[PDB]
Amino acid sequence: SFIEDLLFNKVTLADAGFIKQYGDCLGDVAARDLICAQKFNG
Repeated sequence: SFIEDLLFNKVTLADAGFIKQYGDCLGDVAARDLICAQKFNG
């Protein structure tokens, strides 16, 4: 899908497997809410 690349380009040096634990999905850090906005790409 289109969205998968934009997701990758955010976590490029931050890593999505770290963000899964370190982002509780408050949504103040709107940038890092991409694991819950696109529901972890699935």
